[PDB]
Amino acid sequence: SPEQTERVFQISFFNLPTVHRIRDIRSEKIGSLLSISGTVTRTSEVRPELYK
Amino acid sequence: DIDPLREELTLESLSNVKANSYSEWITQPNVSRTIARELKSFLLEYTDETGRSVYGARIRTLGEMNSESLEVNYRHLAESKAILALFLAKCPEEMLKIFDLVAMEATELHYPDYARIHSEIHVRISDFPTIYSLRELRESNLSSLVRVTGVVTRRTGVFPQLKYVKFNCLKCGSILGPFFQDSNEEIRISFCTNCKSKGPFRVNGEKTVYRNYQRVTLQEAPGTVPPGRLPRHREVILLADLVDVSKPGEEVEVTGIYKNNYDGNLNAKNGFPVFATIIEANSIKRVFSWTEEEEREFRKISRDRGIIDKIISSMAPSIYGHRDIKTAVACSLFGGVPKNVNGKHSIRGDINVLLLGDPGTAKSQILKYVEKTAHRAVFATGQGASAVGLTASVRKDPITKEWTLEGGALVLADKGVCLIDEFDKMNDQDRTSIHEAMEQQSISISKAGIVTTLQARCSIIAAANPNGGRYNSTLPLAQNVSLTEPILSRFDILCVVRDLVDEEADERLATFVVDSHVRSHPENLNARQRRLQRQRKKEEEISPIPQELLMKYIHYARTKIYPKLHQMDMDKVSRVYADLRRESISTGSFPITVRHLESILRIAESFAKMRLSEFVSSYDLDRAIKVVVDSFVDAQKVSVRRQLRRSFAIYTLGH
Amino acid sequence: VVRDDYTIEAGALMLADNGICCIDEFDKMDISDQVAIHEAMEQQTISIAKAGIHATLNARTSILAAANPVGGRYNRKLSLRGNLNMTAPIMSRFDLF
Amino acid sequence: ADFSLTVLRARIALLATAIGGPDYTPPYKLGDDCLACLKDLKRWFKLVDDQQKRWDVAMAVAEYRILTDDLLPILIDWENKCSLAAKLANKAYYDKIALNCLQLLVLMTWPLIVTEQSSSNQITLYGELKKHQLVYKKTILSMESGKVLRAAIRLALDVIKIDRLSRTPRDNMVLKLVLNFFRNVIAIEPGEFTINTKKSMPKKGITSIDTLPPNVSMDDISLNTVISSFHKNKVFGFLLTLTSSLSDFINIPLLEIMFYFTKDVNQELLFPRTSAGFELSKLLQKEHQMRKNVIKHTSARHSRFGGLLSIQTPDKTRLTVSGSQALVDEKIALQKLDDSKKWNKRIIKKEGLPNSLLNSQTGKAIFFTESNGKHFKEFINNFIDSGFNILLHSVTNYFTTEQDRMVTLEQVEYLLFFAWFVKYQLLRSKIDNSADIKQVSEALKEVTFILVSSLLRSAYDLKNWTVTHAGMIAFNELLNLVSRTKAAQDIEFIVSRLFSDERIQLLSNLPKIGSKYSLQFMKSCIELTHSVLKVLEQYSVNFQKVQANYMTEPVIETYINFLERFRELEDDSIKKVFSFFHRVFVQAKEQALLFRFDLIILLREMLSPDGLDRMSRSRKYVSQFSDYFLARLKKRLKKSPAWFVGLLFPPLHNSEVGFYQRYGE
Amino acid sequence: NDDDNTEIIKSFKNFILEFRLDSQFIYRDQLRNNILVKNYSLTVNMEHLIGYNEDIYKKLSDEPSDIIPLFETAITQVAKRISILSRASLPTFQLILNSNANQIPLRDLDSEHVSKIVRLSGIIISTSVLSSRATYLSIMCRNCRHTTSITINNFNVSLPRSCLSNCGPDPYIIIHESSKFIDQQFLKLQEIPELVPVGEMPRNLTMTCDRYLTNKVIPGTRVTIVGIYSIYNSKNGVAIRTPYIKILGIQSDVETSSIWNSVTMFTEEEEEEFLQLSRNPKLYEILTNSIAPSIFGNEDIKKAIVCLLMGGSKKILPDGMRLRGDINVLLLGDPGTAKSQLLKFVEKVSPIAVYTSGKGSSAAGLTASVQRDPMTREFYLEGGAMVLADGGVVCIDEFDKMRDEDRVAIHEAMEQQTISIAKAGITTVLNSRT
DNA sequence: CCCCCCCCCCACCCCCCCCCCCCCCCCCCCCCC
DNA sequence: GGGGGGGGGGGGGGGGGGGGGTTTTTGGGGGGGGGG
Ligand SMILES: Nc1ncnc2c1ncn2[C@@H]1O[C@H](COP(=O)(O)OP(=O)(O)NP(=O)(O)O)[C@@H](O)[C@H]1O
Ligand SMILES: Nc1ncnc2c1ncn2[C@@H]1O[C@H](COP(=O)(O)OP(=O)(O)NP(=O)(O)O)[C@@H](O)[C@H]1O
Ligand SMILES: [Mg+2]
Ligand SMILES: [Mg+2]
Ligand SMILES: [Zn+2]
Ligand SMILES: [Zn+2]
Repeated sequence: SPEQTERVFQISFFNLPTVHRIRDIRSEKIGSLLSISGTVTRTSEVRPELYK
Repeated sequence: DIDPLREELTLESLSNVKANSYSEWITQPNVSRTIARELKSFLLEYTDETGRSVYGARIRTLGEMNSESLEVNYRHLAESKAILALFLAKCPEEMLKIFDLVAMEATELHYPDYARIHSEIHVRISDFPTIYSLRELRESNLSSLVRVTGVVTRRTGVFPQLKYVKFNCLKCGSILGPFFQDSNEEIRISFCTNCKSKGPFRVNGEKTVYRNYQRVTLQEAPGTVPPGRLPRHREVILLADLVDVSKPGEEVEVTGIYKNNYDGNLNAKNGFPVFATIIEANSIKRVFSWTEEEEREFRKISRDRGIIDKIISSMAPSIYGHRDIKTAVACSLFGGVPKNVNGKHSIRGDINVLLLGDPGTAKSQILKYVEKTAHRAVFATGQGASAVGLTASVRKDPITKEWTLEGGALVLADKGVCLIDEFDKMNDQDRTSIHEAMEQQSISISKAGIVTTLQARCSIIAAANPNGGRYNSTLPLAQNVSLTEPILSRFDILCVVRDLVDEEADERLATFVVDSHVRSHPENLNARQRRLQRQRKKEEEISPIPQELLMKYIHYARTKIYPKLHQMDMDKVSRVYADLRRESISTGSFPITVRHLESILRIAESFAKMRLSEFVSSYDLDRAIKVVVDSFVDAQKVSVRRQLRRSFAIYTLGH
Repeated sequence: VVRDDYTIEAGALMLADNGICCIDEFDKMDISDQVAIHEAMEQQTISIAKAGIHATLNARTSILAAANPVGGRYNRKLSLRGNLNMTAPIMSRFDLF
Repeated sequence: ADFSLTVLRARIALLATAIGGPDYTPPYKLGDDCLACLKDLKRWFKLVDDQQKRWDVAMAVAEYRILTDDLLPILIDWENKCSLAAKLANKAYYDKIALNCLQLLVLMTWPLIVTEQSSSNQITLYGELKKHQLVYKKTILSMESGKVLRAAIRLALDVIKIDRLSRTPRDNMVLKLVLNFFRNVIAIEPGEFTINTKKSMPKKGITSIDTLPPNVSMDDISLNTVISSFHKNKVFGFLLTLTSSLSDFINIPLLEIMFYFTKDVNQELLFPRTSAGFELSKLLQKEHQMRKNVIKHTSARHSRFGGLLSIQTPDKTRLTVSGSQALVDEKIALQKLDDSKKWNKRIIKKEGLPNSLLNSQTGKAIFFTESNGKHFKEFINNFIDSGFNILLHSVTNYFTTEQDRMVTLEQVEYLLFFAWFVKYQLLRSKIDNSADIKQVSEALKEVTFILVSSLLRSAYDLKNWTVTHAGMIAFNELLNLVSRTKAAQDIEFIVSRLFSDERIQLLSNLPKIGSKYSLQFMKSCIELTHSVLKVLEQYSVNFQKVQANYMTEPVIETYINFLERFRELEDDSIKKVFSFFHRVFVQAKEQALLFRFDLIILLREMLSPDGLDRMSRSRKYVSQFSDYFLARLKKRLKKSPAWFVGLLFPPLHNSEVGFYQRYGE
Repeated sequence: NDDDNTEIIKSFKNFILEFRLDSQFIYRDQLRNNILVKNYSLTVNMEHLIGYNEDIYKKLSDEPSDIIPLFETAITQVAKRISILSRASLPTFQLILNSNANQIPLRDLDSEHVSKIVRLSGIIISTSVLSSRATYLSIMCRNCRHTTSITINNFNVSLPRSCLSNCGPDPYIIIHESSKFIDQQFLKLQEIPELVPVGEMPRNLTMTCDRYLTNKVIPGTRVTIVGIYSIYNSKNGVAIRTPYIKILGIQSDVETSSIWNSVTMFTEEEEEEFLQLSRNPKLYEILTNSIAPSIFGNEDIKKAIVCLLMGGSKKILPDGMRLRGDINVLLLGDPGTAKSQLLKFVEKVSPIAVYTSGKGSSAAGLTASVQRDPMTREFYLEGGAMVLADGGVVCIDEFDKMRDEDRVAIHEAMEQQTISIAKAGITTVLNSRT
C-alpha cells in the first residue's frame, strides 16, 4: 500500500467547572486549561497550518 | 533480463502500488513508462458503444480547431484501467504531466507536425465525479484534484508569465539550465551549479518562453452560502488556453488542483505557520452547445407547418392560457435582426415586452421562466434595481487607486435578456436609466473623467401592475399606468393581463393548476436513467417539444439565422401603421410611434427565426401584424374596443 | 448593499430563509418599504442590481404580519379591503387574513 | 555515478513486482518463479552491497517496500497454511520460499554498524538506512500481532523435531539464522544524528535529534511492543524450551538475544519497591517544593520596577546590581554578581555497539505497562530458573578460548549479560526468600572469575575504556554476589586471596583515571570502590595497606567530579559517596586531603535551598557530614592560618613541609 | 558578434542605397527630403523590404529588438553619406515602419506575440507628458574618475556594477552635460468598440513612442499601430510581467489638431476638391442631404445641424472681451422623432465629438474633474466630455434626465467657452470650445 | 401620506549581521632528569 | 615518577562583505426630514 499517514488525535475536553469571561483573562493562566465564553464577531478562512 | 531504460510492468503491478506515496510511485521510471503506455492505450482503444474511438474523434477535432486543449472525460478513465483514474485523483500534478506528453504523442501520431502548431497539449479533465464547496475545502484536499463551484468575483488582466526560464550567473560560465516556473513561487537559486556558490542572478537573454496567466477570485455563490454566514473565497489561477473563459459575475464550476505555499505575509499577520492556498485550474465550466445530430434535430423539427405554434405552446408550458404573453415572450426571446445601414444608421433588433396586469396572473413566473430559458439572462425586481446597477457604474478601484467602470445588468446581459419584475415599483430616477440601452442599445457613461460608450444589446421584458394595484377597462392605458410615453413607446409589445371571473375559464385553469401541482410533486436500465425517462414522460404531457431541445433551438436560431425581408406587403404594413397612428390619436391610448412600425418588422423576423428561415414569408408578417394590432386593440377601453377591433379586422382576420 | 468593495448585507427576510419572519406594526410600514418584499413573498427570492453587485438571493420564508386597522379601530361595517392600507398585489400574496 | 544507481533501483523495483501480490478472487499470492526471484534478490545483496560495500540495494529494497508488502505476507500466510494444517495432518515447495523469506529478513534487519573501515557510501547512507530498519521493526511486531514471529518459530521447530544427532550443518545454520532474526528484531534502535563539523555552529544549534520516519512513533519501537508481540507469539516459550534443550553451536546468538533484551532495562523497575495517581500527587508535591524555592528567587513586582542595590564591599569600593529581592539578601546579590560574568572557561570533548546502561542517562527508565512487566519478569524468572547456569557455562567454556579474537562488541555484550542477571537474581532473592542465590551459581565457578578478570585486565592494559567499564560493572556484581554468599554460608576465601596484589592495584587505579570519563564511567568506578571496600572489610592482605592505595587526590577528584552531578544523581549514590567520605575523613582521618574549595562550594550548592530535598536521607547525611567537616576545618585553621591559603590549592607534595601541612604537629 | 552586426548594417545600407521602383530611389530621396526639413527619421514600407531581400525581413521579424537598432544605424550612415561631404553632425535616425500585415485585435495579443512585430488598431484614450530617455550616457567612476560612455537603444539597460579598471561597491554616476536624451511618450490604446466581445468591458494597452512619433495623436482619435509587443518588469503574482507595445509606427484614419492649433495638413488634390466643392451652387442642399440620410424629413433640423457642425466665427476685441463662435442646438420633443439617431449621426460625422447620455453624466464627468495622482499623493485635473469635445461637438442625449446641478455645470463652458475650476488648491480656467 | 431632496458615510550612508580566517591558548603525550 | 616542551586541536576575535531602511473630491447607496 501507499503509507496511509499517522493519525493525529485531538483531545477535546469539555464540561469544565466554571466559565471565564473575556475580561477575566489574566496571564498566570497562560498554559492552563480554561473555558471561555463570548459572541463570535468575525471568523477567518479555514487554512492549512504546517504541523509536522 | 531487460534493458533498464525500457523495463515496464503489467496493469496488476500498477494496482500493486509499493512506493511510500502515490507521487513516488508515479515518478518511478518503470512505472512512469508503463503509465505512458497505459494512457496511450486508453486514448487509442477506448470507444463509444458505436465502436468509434472517442479520443480519436476528439483529437481530430482538436487539430481542426488548432486547440492546445484535449477534453478528457474522467468517467471514461474510471470505466477502463481505473487505477489510472485513482492516480489522477490522488496525484494530478505528476499524472497530468505524463498524460499531457501522452496526449501530445497521440495527436502527433494523428496529425504529424502538430508540434509546429503547438509544442504541448494539456489534457482538460472533465466529469470528475466528486464536488466541494469553497466552505468545504480542507487540509486533506491539498495537492488533490478537486471540483468546485462559485461566482467569479474579480478577474485580473491577462499577462505573460515565464514558463521555461534559463538564468545567468554573473560569475563563471553564466548560463544555467531551464527551470520550469510554477503558479506559486519564484525560482530560487540557492547556489550556481557551475561554480557551486551563491551569487546574483538574472533571467537569461538567449532564450526564454512565456505562457498566458490570469488570476480569478472565486467566491461562494450568494444562494449557496447559508444565510448569516459570510461568503468564502479562493484565488483561482488560469494558464495558457484558460484565460478569459469567464467574466465577472458569472457562476462557474472549476476543476483544478488545490495547492498551497509558504507566504510570509500570512504567517506575519496571523502568527502561525499557516500557508496561502489556490486552485490551479485545469477546466472551467459556465449547456447551450449542440452535436451534429442535435443540429439535424433542429433542422428536422423546423420543417413542421405548426412549428411557430408548437414553440409558442412550449413557452412556459406549466402556465395555463396567456397565449398572447407566450407569443410576446417567444418573439422577444428569438428577437429580430439588428441592422446597420452602410454603417451610417444602426437599428435595434431586440424586441421589448411589457407584461402589465392584475395580481396573481403568472407575470413574475413568466419572467422567471425566461431567466431559465435564455442563453444570457439577468433578473432584477423593482426597488432592487438602481440606475447605475442597471446600466453601468464607476468605482474607485481598490488595488489600482483609479476610476474604472463596472457593467450593470444591461452590460451583463448584452446579447441576451434583462428581466425587470415589478417594474412599476422602481423609483423613476432608476427607471429612466433604461432609455439609452433600451433603444440605442448602448450605455454612455461620462463620470470621474471616464468617457466611453458600452454595448447593451438587450431585449428587456418587464412586468408591472396598473395604478392602484388592478386594471380598469373603463380607463385608457395612460390612465391605467403611471409610465410616460417615451418609456411606453420603447416597450414595443404590450400585453395587458386582466384577472376576470369567468366560470368555465376558471374551471379549466383550476383543473390545470391542480394537475400541475400533482404533476410537480417530488415523489411523482438504471434508476437515474429511469427517473430521467419519467421526467420526459411527465414533460411531454404539456410541452410539444422538449425544453432541453427548446433552449438549444433558441440559441441556434439566435446565432445562425438572420431573416431577410422580401416580397414585402409594403402597402399592407403602411396601411396598418397609418390606421394605428390615426386611431392612436385618442389621448390616453398606447402611443403608436415609428419604433412600433419597426417593431412589426422585428416581430416578423423573429417568427421567420422560429422557422430557421432566412426569408420572412407572408405568414410571418401576417402573424406579426396580428400580434401588434391585437396588442394595440387590447389596450383600449371597452367604450371603443369593439368598434376599433371591427375596423382593424380587415388587416388581421384575413389571416 | 454595503462596502465590506461592494457586497450584500442580509436583511430580515434573508435571515428567515427556510423559516418564519414576523413583522409587527406592518401597516405603519411605508409603501416604499412594503413593495420591496413582493418578490420574497411569492417568488421566494430577492433579486438585486446595484453598485456593480448583481445577485438573486433565497428568501424561502413564511411571513407573519400583525397589521393594525387604519385608525386603530376595526370598522366592522367596511370590507377587509377598506380596513387596511394594503391593496390587491400584497393581499393576494397572503394565504389568509 | 548515479546512472548506476537509477539502473539499480529500476532493477529492484521490477524484482519487487516479480515477488507476488494480492489476488482479488484479499489474500496474498506468490509470483511465478517466486523462489528464483527471492534467490536473485539475495544475490543482489551479496553481489552488490556486500562485495562492493555499498548498501544501495538495502536502500532500494526499502524504497520499493518488498519486506512490508511481500515477505511478511508470504511468511504469515505460510504460517497460516502450516498452523491450520497442523490440526488436520505443495507444502514441500512453499517451505523453501518461507525459508528464503526469513533469510531475506535476516539480511534486511542485519544490525548496521559504521566505522572508519566503512565505505564513503556506507557512512553517507547510514542515517537514512537506519530509519527503514525501524519501519521494519514496527511492521514485524505489529502485523497480525506479529504472526511472522510464529512463522519463525515454526521454521525452527522443523529442525528441533529431528534429533541432536539428526541435525545437519544446514539445519544447525537454520536454527542459528532464526536466532539472528529474533536478535535483529530486538536490536533495531533509532540512529544518532551524525552532524558534519567542518563548518562552525550557527547562532542556534541543532533543532532536534529525532530520527524516526513519519509513520513511526517511539512507542511502536518501545519494549512494550516487543514483549507484547513476543508473548502473543510465545517467543518466550520458544526461547525457554530451547535453553532447556541445551545438552552448543547456537550458544553465542542465544546469549546475544538475552543481552539485547537486558541491555537498557533497570532491574528495580520490575519490582514495586489509585497508586499511580497517588504517586503522581507525590511528584506534584516534589516539584511544588521547587516552586516555593524559585518564588523566593523571583521579583515581587514587575521586571521594569528596577530598584538598584549597591554592595559596598568590606573595602572602600562599590558594586551595583538590579536584583529587587537581592536588596534584602546579600547571598542573592553575591551569586548574581557571580552569574553576571560573560566569561566561561573553555571545555573539552569526550561506533560499533548499541546504547545501553553503559552509556544512557543515569535515570533513563523503561516504562513498562503492567502486563508487559509481568510477562517480561516471569520470562526472565523462568530463564534464571532454567537457562542461566548452563548458558553461562556454555559461552564461558567457549570464551576462555579465543580471547585474542573476541571482538569488542562480543566482549562488552558478554560482560553486561553476566552482570545484569547476577544483579537481578540478587534483587529478586532479597525480595523473595523463595528465590535462590545458587540459581546463578555458575557466576562463582572460578573459570568465570578468571575470564572476567582476564577481560578487565586486558581491556585496561589495552586502554579499551568500553570493555574496561563493562568489566568494572561485572566486577561490581561479582563482588556483590560474593558478599551475599559470604553471608549465606569456601570460594569467598579463594577469590579473597586471588584478588590480592595486582588486582588490588588495578582496581585502585580505575578511579584514578575515571575522572576523565563520562558520568556512568565514574559511577561504575564509585560503585566498584564501595563494593570492594565493603568486601575487604567483611574479610577483615592488611586493610590499611589496601585502602591507602585508594585514598589519594586523583581518586578524590573522581569522587568530587561525580558528586558535581548531585541534582541528577540518585539519593543512594550520594549516600555511597558520603559513606566513602565518612570512612576517609572521619575514620581514616586523612582530613587534610578534603580541605579544598571545590568541595566547599559543592557542599553549599547542595545544602542551599536550591539543592537537595529537605526530607532526603542523603540531605541528612550531607548535613551530618558538613557539621563535623566545618568543625574540623575550623580547628585546622585556628591551628594554621597558612591553611587559609592552602585551602585554595592542591596540598604540598614536597613532604618536608607536606607532613606539617597534613598534620600540623 | 559585431562582425555579423556589421554585415546586417551593410545589408540595410544596401537596401537604402539600392532600392528603386520606376526609376526613383525612394528611400534615398525620402531620407534626403527628411534631412532638409530636419526630421531625422525614415518611414520604411515593409512590403518594399520583403520585396528587396526577404532574408532581411526574416532577420528583422525573427528578432526586431536587436535588428531595428542596426537598421537605424544603417540609416545614420547613409544620411551622412548623402548629406555631408566625405573629407572636406546628425542624431541616430528613428526607423518608422509602414505595414499591411494582418492585424491582431488588442484582446488576442498574448504570450506568443512577445518580441514579435505586431499590427493592431484602437482608440487612444490618454496621452502622457514627454518624459526624457537617454540615447547616450556619459559615465564616470565616483572614485577614480575612469570615464566612459554607454550608447542605449530603447527596445530592452543599466549602469555597470563595478569599475572597468579599489572604487567602492556601486561606483558609476552620469554626466548630464555630455549625455544625450530623447522624448518618450506613453499612450493608452483601448480596443475598437465594435470589436469588444459580448458582455466584456473594453480592454486597453499601455504603449510608448519616442522621437518623431511623440505628440502625433491625441485622445479620442481612432488609430492603427505597428509595434513590438513587449514586456516590462513592474515594481508590483509570481514571474508575471506587464505587457506593452513599443510603437514603431502610427497611422491615424485622419490627422486632426494633434499638436496643431493654427497649423494644418491638407493635400493639394483634396484642397482643390474642397475648393470646387465650395463653389457648387447646390452646396447647402447637398450637405443637408448628407446629414442622417436614412432619417426622413426633419429638414430644418438637418439644416441647423449643418450650421452647428460648421459654427460661426470666434472673435476677440480690443475691449479684451471674447465673442462665442460655436453654436448650441436643443432638440426637444416627442418620442421616436429620431432625436437620438440625429445625435448619433452628428457624433459620427464631426471631426471631434463626444456622445453622452444625461443620466449617464455628472457635473465633473462633463466639464472637468479633480483627481489625486496615487504615488505622487497629489491632486491633478482630468478632462471631462467638454474638454475631450474641445474644438468640436458634445452630443448630450437624454438631456432632460440630467440632474439639475449636473445640468447647471454646463453653463459657463456652454457660453464663455471656459471651465473655471477652483478645487483642492487648483485654480484654472480651462478652455472648452464646444 | 407620498415623493423628492439632501444629508451622511464610506472608499547613499550607516548598523546589524554573518561568515571566514588566523592566531593563540590549552591540553595531552613523550622524553629527560 | 614528575615536570617540561612540543605539537595539534579548538575556540574566539577581528575584519570584511552585504543588505536593508490625511484631506479632498466624486460617486453611490441608504436614511431622514419637509412640503404639497
Ligand atoms: N395561468 C396560470 N397557470 C398557472 N399558475 C398560475 C397562473 N396564473 C397564476 N398562477 C400562479 O400564481 C402564482 C403567482 O404568480 P406570479 O407570477 O407572482 O403572478 P404575477 O402576475 O406576477 N402577480 P403580481 O406579482 O402580484 O403582479 C404562481 O405560483 C403561479 O403558479
Ligand atoms: N423620421 C424617421 N426616419 C427613419 N427612422 C425613424 C424616424 N423617426 C424615428 N425613426 C426610427 O425610430 C427610432 C427613433 O429613435 P430615437 O432616435 O431614440 O428617437 P428619439 O427622438 O430620440 N425618441 P426619444 O429618445 O424617446 O426621445 C429609430 O429606431 C429610428 O430608426
Ligand atoms: Mg409579479
Ligand atoms: Mg432617443
Ligand atoms: Zn556561477
Ligand atoms: Zn573606478
